[PDB]
Formats: sequence, structure tokens, C-alpha cells
Amino acid sequence: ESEHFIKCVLQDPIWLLMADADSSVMMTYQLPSRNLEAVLKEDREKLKLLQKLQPRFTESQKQELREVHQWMQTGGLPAAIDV
Amino acid sequence: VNAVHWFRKGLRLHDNPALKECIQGADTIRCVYILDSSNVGINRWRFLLQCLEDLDANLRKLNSRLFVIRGQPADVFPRLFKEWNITKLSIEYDSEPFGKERDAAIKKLATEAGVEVIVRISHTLYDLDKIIELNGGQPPLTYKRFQTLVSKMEPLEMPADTITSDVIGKCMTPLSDDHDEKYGVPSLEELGFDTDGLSSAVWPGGETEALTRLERHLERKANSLLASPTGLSPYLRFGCLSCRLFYFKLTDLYKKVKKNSSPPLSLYGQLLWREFFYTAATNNPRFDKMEGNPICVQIPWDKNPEALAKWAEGRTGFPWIDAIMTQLRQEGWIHHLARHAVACFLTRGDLWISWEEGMKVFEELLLDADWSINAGSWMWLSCSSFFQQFFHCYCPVGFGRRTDPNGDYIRRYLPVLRGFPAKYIYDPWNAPEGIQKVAKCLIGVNYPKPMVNHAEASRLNIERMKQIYQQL
Repeated sequence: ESEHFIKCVLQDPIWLLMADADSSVMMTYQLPSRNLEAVLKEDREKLKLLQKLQPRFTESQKQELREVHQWMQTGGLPAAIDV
Repeated sequence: VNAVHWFRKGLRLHDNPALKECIQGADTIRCVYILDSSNVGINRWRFLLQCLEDLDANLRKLNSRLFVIRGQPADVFPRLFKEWNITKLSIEYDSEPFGKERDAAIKKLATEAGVEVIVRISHTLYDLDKIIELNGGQPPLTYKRFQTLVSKMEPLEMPADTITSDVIGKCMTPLSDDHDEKYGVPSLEELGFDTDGLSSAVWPGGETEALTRLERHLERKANSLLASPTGLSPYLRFGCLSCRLFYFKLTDLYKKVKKNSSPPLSLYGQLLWREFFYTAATNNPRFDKMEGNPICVQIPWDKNPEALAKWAEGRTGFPWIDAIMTQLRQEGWIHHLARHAVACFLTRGDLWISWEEGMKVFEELLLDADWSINAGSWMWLSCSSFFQQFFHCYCPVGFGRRTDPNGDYIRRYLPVLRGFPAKYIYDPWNAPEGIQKVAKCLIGVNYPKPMVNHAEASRLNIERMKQIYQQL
């Protein structure tokens, strides 16, 4: 009854609130061209902090992966990434 | 003595060991559903409300009614214990991290209020913890070891007999009048949803529809990306169809057509794959995140909120990806190959956006996106975890070109491009300026431009992921 603002509202999705889909962005926006060696070198630094946060497995968990992933058996790169 | 069964993820009356155990000798019973987020997520809530109305219709046949209540369970049940003098509280076991701490807190409120709690397993085939103990206290990292474990267990028991006239047995449901408008099932418009332009339900929720689709699905067992009339994945997630009943009717039908009492695990591939992510996430409170996840590779994704908006809303410029998101937004379901197509476009193929962002988009639109299954899939589709062997990324244009060259799926959900021919329906940006005017659709005005060049973006991200795994 005396609930002050009572007309409930359903807000937009998260991706529409966090971002701002310009009516031009919904048509014109295009991702910018990137420098390959520049984006790779910057990822090397950020991967250095994300080094001991990487997944660490035990004895049984490694042999559990080798029966599925050949790159765990060989030590190279996965078949999908190697292109 | 009074009793109350809490419905959450088991909106059905068949194979309900939690519900049937509560009505064994209780004098009173009452089925309660506690209903406590955006605009596009309407097919998700429309599915839920259809299941509750179906659950109430099947309860009406037993001179009972469903009790829908608003609010939080930590605030609702403490007053329902005293206002109804409740002694027994039965719930279906929830193995998900948030569900376990919610159940453990509610039963702590009930045990100190003199209420006994009944817990039964019905949403999963096996006891997930019993599978973890066989592996050595840790859930299996791969689907291969998981299949080896499920064959190392005793066979399942038959599903609990359905609640009927005798299961009740002089057990009155105290449906007093004034029940409607208080404990009734609200509509979409009562939740604040705009249903003026809403179409008819492509996936009608409910227990009756699940058993109907199950019968026709099994009848057709003894290419197209559209919604199949025999789909069961949304009803398995919402609990309208029990996986144990799906299991036994799959076994029994397989023994009849064949003569082999050892069915291969490919027969239950839909259930075991579903059961796998439930086991992999029950002991991982950070399974839906990358940082702090013990089984997720740390990847420095790019933070582009505006690019995520173009992808989620279906305005990327690629008619293949845009047609998948428009079907996902309108129908609430897309094919599994379509899920692999849009996941690569967002994660390890083009946009290089975190899989967590794509997880929350499917969380609102995809009807069969359970917290365990939807989180684990995005890690595998982005090569962030190792549940199953990886696969090459899908080129957006040259993928659906051979599924149908005319672009019938493209013109189906993208009517703005209904005037383009097969040589430009998948690549409208490579179309001449003259053919764009004759179709009443100019690229950049009526239809978005390609938000990224697939040639450079692919080789960009392939080299970035090479640097990641070579560093691991």
C-alpha cells in the first residue's frame, strides 16, 4: 500500500548496461586492427602474473588427461591450436 | 503432524523419492515453490511458469494444489513452520555449490525449529559424491575417466513410483479458499514482462509435455538446426523429466530391439555428459569463474564491453552468428553445433572475449543452460579446461554454407537479409552497392557491418593461444 515507488521495472541485460550499444555501434562498430608482436608481448607480461594461478594437477590427474589429450602425451600443442 | 515438500528443480510427479517419502504417514501435505532478471530472459521464465501451471494441474487431479510463494527461503519457511505446524520438510538434493549452502542453511533453521528434513537424490542418476570417492576424493577431469567410473558402480534402482490416488491415502491437502491470488501461479505480466509481441511457446514447459516428447523420442529410435519436436534437454534441466526414467526406458527399449543386456555408453551419452558436469562442479565453488578455479587455464582475455553487446544482441555483421543469436533470443534454444559456432566467435576465434561473459549470456537465453553444464561447456569450447579433446574453430561464413546453400536458416531469423542471393547471403559486405539497394538493405544502415575481419582476427588469436599453451 504505502510502499512509495511501487511500479516495478525490469532492467536491461547486463551486456547492455555495462556497455552502451550505440545505434551506430550496432551497425558501424568494427574491432581495430592489431599489431601481432605487440599484442603477443603484452600477453607475455600478463601471463607472468597468471603463472602460479595456473591449474596444478597431481599424479593421477595427469595420467587421466593423457588418455584424452595427445598434447599432454607429446608435450607440444593441441591439435586445434596448431594451425 | 503436517508436512511440506519444497519444489525447486524437480517440477514433476514421476520419480520423486523426496516427495513420496514425505507423504508416507504425514497427516497433512503441501507442495510449496519459492519464487523470488532482465527483459530478453522471458522464454526462461515463460518455461518455468508453464511447468508450475502443469504441476498445479496434475495436483488438482489429486484434489491438491500448488503453493507458489514470493520471497527468500531463509525468510519464508521460518514463518511457515509455525503458521502450519510443520514437522517434515522434504527436498530434492541439490549438488550445486550455491544449492548446497542454501540447503544446509535452511535445514539448520528447520532442525532448530523442530522440523525433520528429508533429502533424496532425484536430479541425477548416481550419487555424485560416491563417484568422486571412487576416483580418489576428486571428480574426474575428463569424460573418459567418468565413463570408466560409472561402469564401476552398482546398477541404479528403479525410479520411485509416481504419486497417485493411493500414495496420498487419506492425506488431506488443506486447500482453503482464497487460495488463488495468494498461492496461485502468477503470469508473465505479473512478473513485469512485456508480452505484447510474444509469440507462441516453441518449447512448452511442463511435466505432461516432457513425457509426451519422451514417448515420441523413444518411438523414433527403434542436419537441421531448427527446434525438434522431440527435444528433451530443457525438461531434463528444469526437472520436468527425470533422468532415471529416461535411463530405464532407454535401456528397456534397447533390450527389445536387440538381444544384448550390455548397452554401450553411447546410448546414455546425453545423460552421462549431463551427469559429468554435475560431478565436476559439486565440489568447486568457483566452477563458473576463471580466477581461483583449480581446473581452468588462466587466459588474458581482452575487455571489450561494446563487442560483447554486438555479439549477445545478434548484431555482429556475420549473418551466420547473427542468425544463431536471434534464434537463441526468440526461441530460447539453439543446436549444439550452433553453440560451438558462436562460442568460437567470442572466445578463441575472433573477439577474444572471456568465456565467463558468454556464460552469462547463455544463462539468460538458453533454456537448458544449467549452472554446472553451461559453465563447464564454455571452458571446453574455449580450451580453458580439459573435459574433452579440443576441436578447430568454426569459420562463421563457410560453416553453414554447406548445411544449406540458399541460406534458408539465415533468411528464417534475419528477415532484413531476405533479398540477398546465395553468393552474398553469408557475406553481404562482399556484395556490390547495386545489389544492396535492390534488396532494401544497405550494409551499415539496415544490417551491421562485419565487426571484425575474420582473416586477421583468427590468425591473431591462434598465435595468442599458441603462446599460452606453450607457456603452460
